[PDB]
Amino acid sequence: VKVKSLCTLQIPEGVTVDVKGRKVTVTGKRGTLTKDLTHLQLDLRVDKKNRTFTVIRWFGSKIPIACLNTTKAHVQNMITGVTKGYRFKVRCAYAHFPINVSVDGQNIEVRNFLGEKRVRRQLVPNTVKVSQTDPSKVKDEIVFDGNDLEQVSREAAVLHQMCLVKKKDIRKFLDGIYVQTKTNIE
Amino acid sequence: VHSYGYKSGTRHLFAKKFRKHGVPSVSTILTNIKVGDYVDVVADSAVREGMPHKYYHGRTGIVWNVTPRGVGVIINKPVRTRTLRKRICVRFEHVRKSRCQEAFKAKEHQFQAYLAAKKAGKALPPLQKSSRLGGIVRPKNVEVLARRVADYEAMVPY
Amino acid sequence: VKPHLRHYQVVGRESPSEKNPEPTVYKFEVFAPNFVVAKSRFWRMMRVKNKVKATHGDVLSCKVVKDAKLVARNYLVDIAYYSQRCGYTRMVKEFRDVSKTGAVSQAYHDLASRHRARYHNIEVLNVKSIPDHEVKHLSIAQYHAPNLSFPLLQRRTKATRKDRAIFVKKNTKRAVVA
RNA sequence: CGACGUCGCUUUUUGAUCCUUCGAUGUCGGCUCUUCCUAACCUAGCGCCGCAGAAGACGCUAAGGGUUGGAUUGUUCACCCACUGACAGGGAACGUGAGCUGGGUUUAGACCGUCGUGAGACAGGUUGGUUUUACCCUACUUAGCUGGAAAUUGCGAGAA
RNA sequence: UGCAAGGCCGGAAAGAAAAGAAUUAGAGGCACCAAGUGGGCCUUCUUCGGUAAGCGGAGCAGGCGAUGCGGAAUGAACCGCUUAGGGAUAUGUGGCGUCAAAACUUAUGGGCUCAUUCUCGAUACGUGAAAAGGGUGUUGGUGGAUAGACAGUCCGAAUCCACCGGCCCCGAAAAUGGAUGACGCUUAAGCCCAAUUAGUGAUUGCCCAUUAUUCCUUUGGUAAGGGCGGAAACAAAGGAGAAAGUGUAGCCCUUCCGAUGUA
RNA sequence: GGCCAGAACCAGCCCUACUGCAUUAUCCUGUCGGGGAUCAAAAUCCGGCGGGCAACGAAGUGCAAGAAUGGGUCUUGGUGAAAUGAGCGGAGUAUUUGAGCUGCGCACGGCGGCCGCACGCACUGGUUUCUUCUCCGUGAUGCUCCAUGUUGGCGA
Ligand SMILES: [K+]
Ligand SMILES: [K+]
Ligand SMILES: [K+]
Ligand SMILES: [K+]
Ligand SMILES: [Mg+2]
Ligand SMILES: [Mg+2]
Ligand SMILES: [Mg+2]
Ligand SMILES: [Mg+2]
Ligand SMILES: [Mg+2]
Ligand SMILES: [Mg+2]
Ligand SMILES: [Mg+2]
Ligand SMILES: [Mg+2]
Ligand SMILES: [Mg+2]
Ligand SMILES: [Mg+2]
Ligand SMILES: [Mg+2]
Ligand SMILES: [Mg+2]
Ligand SMILES: [Mg+2]
Ligand SMILES: [Mg+2]
Ligand SMILES: [Mg+2]
Ligand SMILES: [Mg+2]
Ligand SMILES: [Mg+2]
Ligand SMILES: [Mg+2]
Ligand SMILES: [Mg+2]
Ligand SMILES: [Mg+2]
Ligand SMILES: [Mg+2]
Ligand SMILES: [Mg+2]
Ligand SMILES: [Mg+2]
Ligand SMILES: [Mg+2]
Ligand SMILES: [Mg+2]
Ligand SMILES: [Mg+2]
Ligand SMILES: [Mg+2]
Ligand SMILES: [Mg+2]
Ligand SMILES: [Mg+2]
Ligand SMILES: [Mg+2]
Repeated sequence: VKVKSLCTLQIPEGVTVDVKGRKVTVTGKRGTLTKDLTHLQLDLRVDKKNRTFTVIRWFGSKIPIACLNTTKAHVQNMITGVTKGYRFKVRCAYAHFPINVSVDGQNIEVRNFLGEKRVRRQLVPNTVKVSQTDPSKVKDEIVFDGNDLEQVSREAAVLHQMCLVKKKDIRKFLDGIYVQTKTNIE
Repeated sequence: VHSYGYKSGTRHLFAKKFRKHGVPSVSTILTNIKVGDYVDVVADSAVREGMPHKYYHGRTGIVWNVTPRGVGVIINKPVRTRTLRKRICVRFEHVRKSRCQEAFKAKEHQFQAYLAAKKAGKALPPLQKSSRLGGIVRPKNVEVLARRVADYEAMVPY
Repeated sequence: VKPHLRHYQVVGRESPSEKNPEPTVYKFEVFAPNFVVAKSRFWRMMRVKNKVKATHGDVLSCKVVKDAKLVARNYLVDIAYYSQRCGYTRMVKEFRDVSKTGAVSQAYHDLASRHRARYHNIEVLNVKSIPDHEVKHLSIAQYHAPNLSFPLLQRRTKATRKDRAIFVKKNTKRAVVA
């Protein structure tokens, strides 16, 4: 086993990172985020004066060490989402039947997917803001905005998986809703 | 064996050794066998007359009878819970003088010679000393006993 | 805990005979739980290298080579073991320990755990204390850091055997059954 | 999809054996009824294809549910006709005879062919040929009476 | 006068030396009269026929049969030990999380392992369940290499290839609900090594036998011995016995050894 | 009291505490050189040379023989109806075990007659500097068995 494995993260000036019992709270200009990491058993340390975040594993084999960079990646995603946000833009791709998408508040209704009469409905959680781009700018573009990368990507994924083609060749029939661009709000 | 004839299962027992074939030599003819002598009963494969049964091959017994061409030998044979003194009749070619009492006879002669020397006042031969005793060991060359990598590299063929 | 193997030096030879009046004297170092096992390993080695049986040999001395003063050291143990599937497998392993006997006992435990090798299928070819800069594995070299520090996390601390209790108050040291 | 090879698995075949039963464990098939298995026929979800669609091939999780009407044959099997989403494969003393039935096998009557001098024989064909008993104990189905926390006592004292 | 054979008379006899130079719970022989039995089975190792078999057939030797007791949860045969009626103390095999006695879950011992519907493993005999093949799960080893290297778009430290192990996983489908014996166990209560209160100051942790040692009692010997010529004295208001004996409540005492068992 | 308990002591037996003798060298320790790492160092490591006892409870190394002159016996009998006693009596301040030191010859080791002898054997050698119990003692005129304390409780 290795005595000491260490990962360090730098923190931007605006961000505030606090750890207490493997629970990380990240505060930026556009909100706050929380992460429950009590399943990890790592030594999380924040240096406020030097604005560094450190995660340490003591006496670890390969499996515990693999969690260090996972923790650093989660905290970095929280910092980025609390200072810039996440914006996932999905596109409706169809051959013949135009996929009709309605965004009334937090509810997404998908109609006419491959000409079907069934209505696919998604209730986006309140931490993710879903909008629909004007068709004159980009046709069939739905945008997800949020501070949490995991929540935004999960919403885009559940929208993608509501429109899977069943009982047809998948190489053909490329109809679906696919995330195209993953960028930041600011 | 599948049959129980007189010479069953003697293919290797009653065969001559490699490059040692031939009839018994003149030294066998000229050997004097007495009644009471210890003899070895070893069948000569090339004679085939007066041949012992396979059981008595390699047995040592005492001569009880001498005939013009045969020897009477008493052999111990275990049968069930007792040993029988079997009297077998073989030709002299299948008999050898037994050295089974050679060491005892030498011991007796050495004891008689020792007594004669002790009577004559001659100095007896020095008594041999035990090799099991202790003592100082002065090693002329001392080597290290160890296992080397080369031993493993050698014990692997090809 | 003190090592379960001792460092023995067995000195022996073939018994002098008329054919071999002054036999060669061999010095053999072995790690064994007692001196009877040490003599057994010595006579096995004499049999397999010099064709000298114990029935025709002498053991001049079977002494324990004392350990040095306990100092944190890097020990290089060149060791081999036999398995039916692989034959003889030789390996060179580095250990942190305070003595040669401790290092070899640790090597035997390591072979028993990581390769299921038992004592009589194992031959220690050599054990040497090496400097820090000759250590190649990072699992040992990490103990050469001058500022080597670590906390004691996930401790399982049991009370003194007399003080141990079956039932104790939840946020208190008062024993209810003890 | 796999030739030459090679490693398994399963007792839904048949053999091999002879452990149990010969003061007897009723010994074909069907009928009826329940349940179990999964090596999945249909039904639920899917992956993959020489996957355009339709129809399909292969594979995974899954045995919850379903898996038929008939002609011939004692049949198990077989075959054909017809419906169906489908007409999957098996076990339970080769489930099940004090549950039935008795067409077959396998007594005594009789006929034929072949065999035998003959009496008779033939795992060859044919026809006719007693299917006994529960009121006991359990199990199961319902149907009643009735004490009991020290599971009958201690007074032995614990409240979701 | 040599040889062979029966004797007779003498001699010498470590009574068998020294060189590792035997040991013995070593009375050797000889009969007579009879019983059961003459179906055998299992096992280590060797072995033949058979694809194999809890199949058939042999060799050496141990068992069961005829035999319990203590262990392997359970089993004629495996392990230990084999047995008069009882204590005490120690063990054997096997164990010490509970069932269940023992680590009230021992150590101030080291490593390894995560196993989702027959549910990872803990199954000596017992094959009384698993293989060929495979795994970028993890932990070891053996060779080779490349070192501002590999990757990434340059830029700061180790990276790559082949092969072989340990444990785990896939391979791995059957019929009543079910079996490491059950529950559970994962800072193991699993696996492989070690130990006995722990680098402190020496070499016996603990529990369990119809075994060992020891004590008491019984019984029988191929039993071994002592005493038995009443020593002397002694009323009531120290006592009694003392048999020359196979066997009895055994003359009496002491002392050793053995005690299971179908036909 | 031929019942139930407690304690005391005696003999036997069963457990425990109390430890000496050998050994250590691949060891201990200074110094010089190398090498290592540092921020500089020391260390880990390798050689030479000089001294040695790692001696605190030195070692977890080989053998131990240390007179319980502390527990248990509801695991045995007893209360002196024979006490055999290093233990109970009597009498003496001694006996002689070992450990130190040491004489002669031999033995052993080295060099090949000397030089060494760790202290081996014979003189059952010397010295008592430390350590120690040393002698005597009771037949059965008992063939055998059984019959003998203390303190309470319960029994009038
Ligand atoms: K029958
Ligand atoms: K189903
Ligand atoms: K039937
Ligand atoms: K130096
Ligand atoms: Mg299609
Ligand atoms: Mg032959
Ligand atoms: Mg021959
Ligand atoms: Mg009947
Ligand atoms: Mg019946
Ligand atoms: Mg399936
Ligand atoms: Mg199908
Ligand atoms: Mg389907
Ligand atoms: Mg029908
Ligand atoms: Mg069947
Ligand atoms: Mg049936
Ligand atoms: Mg029935
Ligand atoms: Mg009936
Ligand atoms: Mg009929
Ligand atoms: Mg005719
Ligand atoms: Mg008929
Ligand atoms: Mg008829
Ligand atoms: Mg002799
Ligand atoms: Mg018979
Ligand atoms: Mg058999
Ligand atoms: Mg019998
Ligand atoms: Mg068992
Ligand atoms: Mg037995
Ligand atoms: Mg207990
Ligand atoms: Mg078992
Ligand atoms: Mg096995
Ligand atoms: Mg494999
Ligand atoms: Mg279980
Ligand atoms: Mg068990
Ligand atoms: Mg006195």
